Amino acid sequence: ADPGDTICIGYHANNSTDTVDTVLEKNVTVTHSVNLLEDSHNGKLCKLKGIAPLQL
Amino acid sequence: ADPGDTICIGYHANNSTDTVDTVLEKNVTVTHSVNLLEDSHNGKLCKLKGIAPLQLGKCNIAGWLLGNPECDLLLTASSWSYIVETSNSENGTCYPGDFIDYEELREQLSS
Amino acid sequence: HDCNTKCQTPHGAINSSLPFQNIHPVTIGECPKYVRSTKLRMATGLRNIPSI
Amino acid sequence: HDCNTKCQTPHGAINSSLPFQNIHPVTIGECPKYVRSTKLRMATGLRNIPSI
Amino acid sequence: ELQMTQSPSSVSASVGDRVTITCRASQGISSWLAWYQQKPGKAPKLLIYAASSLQSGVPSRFSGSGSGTDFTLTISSLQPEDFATYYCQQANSFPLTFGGGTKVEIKRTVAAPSVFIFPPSDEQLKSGTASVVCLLNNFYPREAKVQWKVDNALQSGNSQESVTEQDSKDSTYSLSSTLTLSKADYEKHKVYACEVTHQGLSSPVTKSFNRG
Amino acid sequence: GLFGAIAGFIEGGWTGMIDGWYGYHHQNEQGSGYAADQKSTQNAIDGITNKVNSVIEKMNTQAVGKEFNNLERRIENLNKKVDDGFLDIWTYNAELLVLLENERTLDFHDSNVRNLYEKVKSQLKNNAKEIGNGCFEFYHKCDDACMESVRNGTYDYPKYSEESKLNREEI
Amino acid sequence: GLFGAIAGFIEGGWTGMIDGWYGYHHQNEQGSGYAADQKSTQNAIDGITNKVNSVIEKMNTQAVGKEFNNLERRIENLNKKVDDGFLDIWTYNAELLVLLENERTLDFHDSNVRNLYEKVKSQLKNNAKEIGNGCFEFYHKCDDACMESVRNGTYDYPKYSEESKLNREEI
Amino acid sequence: GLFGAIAGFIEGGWTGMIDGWYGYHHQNEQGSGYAADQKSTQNAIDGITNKVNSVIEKMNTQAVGKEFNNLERRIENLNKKVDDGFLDIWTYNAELLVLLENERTLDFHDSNVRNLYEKVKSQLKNNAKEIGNGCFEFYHKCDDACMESVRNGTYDYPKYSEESKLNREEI
Amino acid sequence: QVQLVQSGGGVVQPGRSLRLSCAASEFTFRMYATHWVRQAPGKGLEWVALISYDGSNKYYADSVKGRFTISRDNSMNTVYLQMNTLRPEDTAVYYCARDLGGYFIRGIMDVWGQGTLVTVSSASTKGPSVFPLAPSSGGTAALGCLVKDYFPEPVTVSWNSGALTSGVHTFPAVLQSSGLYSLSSVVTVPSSSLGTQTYICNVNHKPSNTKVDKRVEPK
Ligand SMILES: *[C@@H]1O[C@H](CO)[C@@H](O[C@@H]2O[C@H](CO)[C@@H](O)[C@H](O)[C@H]2NC(C)=O)[C@H](O)[C@H]1NC(C)=O
Ligand SMILES: *[C@@H]1O[C@H](CO)[C@@H](O)[C@H](O)[C@H]1NC(C)=O
Ligand SMILES: *[C@@H]1O[C@H](CO)[C@@H](O)[C@H](O)[C@H]1NC(C)=O
Ligand SMILES: *[C@@H]1O[C@H](CO)[C@@H](O)[C@H](O)[C@H]1NC(C)=O
Ligand SMILES: *[C@@H]1O[C@H](CO)[C@@H](O)[C@H](O)[C@H]1NC(C)=O
Repeated sequence: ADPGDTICIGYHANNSTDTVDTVLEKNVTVTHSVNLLEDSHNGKLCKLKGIAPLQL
Repeated sequence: ADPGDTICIGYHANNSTDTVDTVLEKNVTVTHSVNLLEDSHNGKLCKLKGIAPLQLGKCNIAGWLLGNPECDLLLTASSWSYIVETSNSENGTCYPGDFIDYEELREQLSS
Repeated sequence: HDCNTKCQTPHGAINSSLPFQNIHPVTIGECPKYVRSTKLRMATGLRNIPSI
Repeated sequence: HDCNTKCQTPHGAINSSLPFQNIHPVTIGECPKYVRSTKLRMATGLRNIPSI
Repeated sequence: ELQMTQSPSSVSASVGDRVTITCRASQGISSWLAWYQQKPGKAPKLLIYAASSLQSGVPSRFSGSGSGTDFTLTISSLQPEDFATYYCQQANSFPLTFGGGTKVEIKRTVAAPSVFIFPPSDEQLKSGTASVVCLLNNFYPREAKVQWKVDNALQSGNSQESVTEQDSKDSTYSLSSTLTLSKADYEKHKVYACEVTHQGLSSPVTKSFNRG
Repeated sequence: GLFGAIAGFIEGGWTGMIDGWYGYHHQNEQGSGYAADQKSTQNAIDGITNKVNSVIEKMNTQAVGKEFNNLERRIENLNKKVDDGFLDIWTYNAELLVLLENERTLDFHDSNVRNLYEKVKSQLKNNAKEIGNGCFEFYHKCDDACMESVRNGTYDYPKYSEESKLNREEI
Repeated sequence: GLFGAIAGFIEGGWTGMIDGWYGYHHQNEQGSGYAADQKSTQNAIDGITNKVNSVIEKMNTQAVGKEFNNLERRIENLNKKVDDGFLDIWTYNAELLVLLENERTLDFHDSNVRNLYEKVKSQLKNNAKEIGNGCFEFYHKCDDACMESVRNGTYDYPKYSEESKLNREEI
Repeated sequence: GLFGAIAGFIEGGWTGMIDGWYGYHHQNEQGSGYAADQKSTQNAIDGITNKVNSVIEKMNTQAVGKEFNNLERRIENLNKKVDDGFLDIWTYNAELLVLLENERTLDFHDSNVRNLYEKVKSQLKNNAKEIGNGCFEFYHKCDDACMESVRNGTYDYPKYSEESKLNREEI
Repeated sequence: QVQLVQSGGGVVQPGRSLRLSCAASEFTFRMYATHWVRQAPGKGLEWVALISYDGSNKYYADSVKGRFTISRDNSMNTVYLQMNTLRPEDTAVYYCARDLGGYFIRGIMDVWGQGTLVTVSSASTKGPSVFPLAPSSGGTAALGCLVKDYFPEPVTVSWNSGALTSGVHTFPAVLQSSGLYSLSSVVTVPSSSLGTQTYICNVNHKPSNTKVDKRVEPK
């Protein structure tokens, strides 16, 4: 009063559906995360230092 | 006032004497805990999948397979859940000499 | 003896669901993992304070 | 094939900067460490609560 | 002697429909009431406890409400995977008590029963008893109503029928009534028929055989 | 502990509170009672069970005694070196993983209590004073219906605010 | 979480706060706006990046498949015993190191929020009341200059104290 | 840190407080002094020493260099594979166990301070106001006997309550 | 998460005894109370019993009490229901369910077992009688197989070993007062290909090791 202006304190939220596991809880949706695990390959044998493998 | 009714906030307590260790503190009594460590056995050798072990007794793998004459209790052996050598297992090769790759054979036999 | 177990060690059979045992490193069957500890007890409850 | 990679496994080449892979234990080149997991994702942000 | 009652015993509904079941307890049980889901031949699933708390796995379609004596479960938009029986359960006091169950069923277009008749096989006559089987095949809704007429005499307490579940492919029912007589009482008559009334049929339908 | 509630600003536990880990003691005209906070006890139970499962769910599979002859002393020492090497790792892991999580669990519970006490303080605002040991003395008349409204977190604040204003001014 | 702010006493997040992880929503005569706390978001970002780097910076170097003949079954089993032994250790380490730090990070953020809310409460003292959900209703007139003074932590307390005294006494 | 006291709401340390890790600065008519909170410093010391001992008490026993000939290249690589494998595990364990516990210790201390400040606030209630930076300005007259009563936690609250009521109303 | 593997279902005679098991795959089970619930064929759910996480207590229905004892072996991480004075009205499939709260009993059942069937009857195990249900007319005709007079638990039927599941209808079993069980399985088969095409039903009665083979043809 009289106007009664307000300030509030808060945190970021977004449209992320990335989920992590904590010890107390599973599938927790978080605002940002990093994947530490690679699970993709190109299914072929390729060159290294631009030298072809020897195919016996 | 006037009555001055009271609400309070609190936690469970019980007659548990279970204690845990934390990093900052030892022997902390807690209301509930789980033991993760098994320390009991029945002091016997038992069946597995309802098949009795093979008790080589005084013989050892070598005396068993070779047919050392002290191993006659073993002549009819055919199946088992595992093989027991006791710390009295002395009867092996009776005529003296090297059993070649014997340790490798033991390994083969353990599957 | 004529007993049955799902886990056997040279000292005796273990008949248990716990994740760890300190009985013997050598086991045959489905056994808890051997460790050298004498105590692995996990708090689940709170500090027990039955009075003043 | 006539591709180039800095890391090769018997299933295929890996072209990545991550510290871990679950593709195969055998690698040739500079590869991420093999682990058995299916998920290693680290929170950096906060719990995402887009409304009431 | 706590008594939980569930209402209605069945509801048929289209997917997308808002279905609402009620459950009444004979005395006040505060808000300590849970709802379970059970598809046939599987174990129940928990949906709601404490009158209105949704259990973690559960789609938010589900919604409980009520207090004291009257309770309702509401499914906001019936999905295909929601056809099952729903049981409420009081968690106020021991013993614990389940309502008697509300089955919620798919609602398809009306389909009339294809009806067949089946004489007792001559092998079966040798055993001593004679069983006549009436088949009502692929009909919606659950309805009939079979009448065993033998030489136009009607029967009671000598036939038993059993029904299948809503067929997973097309949501239909099938039904079979069996007439169990003795070999001697099977002989006494020559014309055997079952009569079906179902809403997919305007006039009652009859299949009949002649013994010989 | 870390959040100074358990064995902290709330000096002790309640052997009289059978229904849960955290809860409320009330005193009004109608009498005295205990009540568990079913929801936070539940959150705790789930949290703790999950913790326990993770530590354990992890651990898996492996010992198959070998023999060596008198001229195989190097591979024998390596075999032992391997067996002892893993046994110490797995022992250390286990013991320390337990010491760590025990520490954290007792702090978790502590937090839950502090957080429960703060949830109430938050609702009641200046309609009741803090009299220590996690206790709230009401400036107004709180019957059994009013207590339930605190515990389920749906307390009507302004409803009793006017009766409570006039009680702080005088007595 | 542990500090009861996020999903706690502040019930939800702000999809409207693009500039940071923590911040302020204001309402005055001039209008409504969001503003990130650049400094605490920054401290967080640095903290978290450092955490991530440590877990990873650690891990380093090692598999080179071997063959054995029909009479080398013992060294073959040892080789496998070794390979599997390390693979389980490294798997456990990784999975659990991640479970642990995730738990800690969400608590870190929670703490940051609580601490931000407390930094304000601290400045404003009795010049504004707490109205819940992390909101501060002003007893006085706070224009855009006055809001900025809160967010940069340099709020002049006595400046508006006299105007605020007379507003608590009456309305 | 996590509890926002150290390098937080209490902006700095006291190089003038020799006797402990946490304590009190007083100002009355008789003068100025420092005093350690012997009990909480003690609890801390015990806590920390125990932590240090656990990390160390754990670690125990093991390297004995081997040789191999030109036709033993496989067991040689395995031996090295083993030696390096354990060395990286033990290195990672150690480095990370230290990073983790350092983080936790600085938070422990932080908590201890916050908890000490809260223990006082709790006693004094409205007989003194909070003036920031962990300071309590007394509404009443507090001599050396009264200060000691705060530090040993046995402060007589109502004793000075009446003198303090009349001071908040006016000046 | 928790799988509860149930054990010890079976055919039994009224008076004589039976013991049921509920073994949890996950360590944390020993921190929860356990319910037993049962379901008479075609009927509703009925609560039977609870035991707390220690075995401390221990609660029963009235339907059963002084005939059933619930026990618990936390080291083996399993829970037991011992059933003594068995009665034909105790026939049911039995489910154990973990309680939502325990350590703090809440009386709600959140994880369930597959369920185990118990049949209380005074009746000898019997191999089914099979009969033809001969087709003759209609629209596009239908045929079936009557599987009369069997005991006990369940039978299974399939058509041409499984070379047709298109429009197969197996009706629930019926318990007639003889104590035996009757049912039938039928199928509508496209076209009047009856005086040509072979159709064979195969009834497999497990609790007796009977496999029956019924070729079926018209008049
Ligand atoms: C079976 O084992 C026993 C024990 O080693 C052998 O008997 C020993 O033989 C030595 C050497 O001849 C004697 O000095 C001892 O008197 C014996 N010791 C004992 C305890 O009896 C025996 O030779 C072995 N038999 C066979 C067939 O191999
Ligand atoms: C987490 O999500 C995954 C998605 O595949 C699912 O399998 C699992 O059921 C979820 N876990 C829990 C506890 O909800
Ligand atoms: C904890 O209890 C055990 C019981 O055997 C005892 O040996 C030990 O002295 C205790 N430790 C401490 C620090 O009190
Ligand atoms: C030990 O386990 C076996 C089955 O694995 C069982 O026969 C024996 O009775 C068990 N012990 C107890 C105490 O029940
Ligand atoms: C994969 O890596 C090589 C160089 O290491 C590069 O030639 C190739 O284009 C890369 N893949 C992509 C998607 O750019």
